[PDB]
Amino acid sequence: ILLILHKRIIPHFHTPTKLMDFLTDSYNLQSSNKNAGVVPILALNGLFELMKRFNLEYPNFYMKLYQIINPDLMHVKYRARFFRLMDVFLSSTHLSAHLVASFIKKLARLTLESPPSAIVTVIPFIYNLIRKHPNCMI
Amino acid sequence: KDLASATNYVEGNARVTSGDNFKHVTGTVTVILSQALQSNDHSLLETVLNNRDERVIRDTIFRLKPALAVILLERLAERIARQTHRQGPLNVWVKWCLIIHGGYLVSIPNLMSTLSSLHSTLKRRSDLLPRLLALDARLDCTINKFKTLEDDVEYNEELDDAG
Amino acid sequence: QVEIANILSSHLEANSTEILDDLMSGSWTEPEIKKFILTKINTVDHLSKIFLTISKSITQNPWNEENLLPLWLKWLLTLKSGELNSIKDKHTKKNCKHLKSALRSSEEILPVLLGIQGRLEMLRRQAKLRED
Amino acid sequence: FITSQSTQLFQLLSLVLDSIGLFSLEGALLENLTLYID
Amino acid sequence: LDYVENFDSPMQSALIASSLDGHVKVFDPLDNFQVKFGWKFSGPVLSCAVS
Repeated sequence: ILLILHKRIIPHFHTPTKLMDFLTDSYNLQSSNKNAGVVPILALNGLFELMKRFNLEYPNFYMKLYQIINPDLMHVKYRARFFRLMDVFLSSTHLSAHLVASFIKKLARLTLESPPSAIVTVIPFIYNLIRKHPNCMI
Repeated sequence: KDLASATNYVEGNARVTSGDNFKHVTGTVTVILSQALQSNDHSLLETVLNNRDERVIRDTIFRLKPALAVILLERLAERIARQTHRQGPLNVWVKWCLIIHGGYLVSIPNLMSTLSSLHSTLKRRSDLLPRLLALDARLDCTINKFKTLEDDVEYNEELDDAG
Repeated sequence: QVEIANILSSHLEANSTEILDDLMSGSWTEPEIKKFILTKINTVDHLSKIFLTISKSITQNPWNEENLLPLWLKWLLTLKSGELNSIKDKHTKKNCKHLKSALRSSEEILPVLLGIQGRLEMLRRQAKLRED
Repeated sequence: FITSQSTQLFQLLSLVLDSIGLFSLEGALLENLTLYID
Repeated sequence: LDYVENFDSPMQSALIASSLDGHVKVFDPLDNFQVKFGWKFSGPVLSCAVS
């Protein structure tokens, strides 16, 4: 459901705003079942569509986002979907150097224990970030 | 003006007011509901208020943060006051708020000043009730009483003469 | 039904005190009450007697649980209002005023009561939520 | 006793219920009183 | 955020603050900067100004 929610479900609903509590609960899901640990990754896409379409908000969005980044992210098959959304979020013009710096350093730390497929993703991803925010050449 | 003439009554630009005017004395939309109340977005909240499903009403207010409930009560009074025809649906919202967050509402220093609009609003509907029952009874009896209570044959002389 | 209707008809002619009991018979149904008043109450005197009897009982106990007599009164007036006010008996008018006085109080009873009916509703529902 | 002018008494009953408070009220009794008022 | 003072309104001074949630709201300094008015827009507000 979450995989197809953003594309094949939201555009066809009459009042898609009803889905947020489902999505926010999805985005905030924490469970002892490891297979459920990927839920925030999938729920993120649908949540962003709602936020974009009606100017809707999720509290402490980046702080929650910093938490979701973990080694499991580098190995899930949904890694490509996540980073695509990361490009949009981290293209924001009101991002501090420290906020960007943390995403940089954590991702580089994760690349040490990452598949080359993930590494191939991160190395250009990081070049875009460092290029966007010149102060981070330190 | 003739001095014998009496001056006429004119209200002009005077402000009318009432004695009750105590101003100077899944499927849930909770997060949207909390969102609009905080930000005073009339457009956003009106969409939330458009739900007519009772189960949604309960679940949404069930999870709503109790402090935000109070401001919701105030705002429903205003929206009722402007549009009375929406009285029916909006009492339901005021009802489910009251029972769930009733414990919180007890632990509030003052209620009448912050909920004066509801009390005035709710009072007006009550003042109607005695009269409408009288109307219904009169309206009852009448319906009660009243519920209980060429060419084919034409012969044309002209056509006959013709044939 | 037919037997009670005939019995009530006979007692009305006989000026029996048992008229109340006949009206209090549980066999009466609302369609039958319409048929009796429309078909059998053809004389002003019989209409007066029933109205006097029923009004006196309701005046004595306006809060009686049994809805039969109120049903009789409500249908008596709707179908025979023109004949009822045609009655010029002073006692009939006096009985009317007494019935108004008791019922008038009952109307004053209701608005406070309806609040109390509500005021208990959340206490029950709130208790249910706590149980859950 | 009430379960077993009256508006002033009923008004008095309404006054009791608030003084009791929502906590002190006990479910078994409240069901009966809910029936009586209805 | 923008501020104007000594203008002909019944209020002596006004404080207008963009939200980035589509809302710009008026606050009155004399009453502890309390919410007195606001407007809604299609999208996030980045700049607000008054004469």
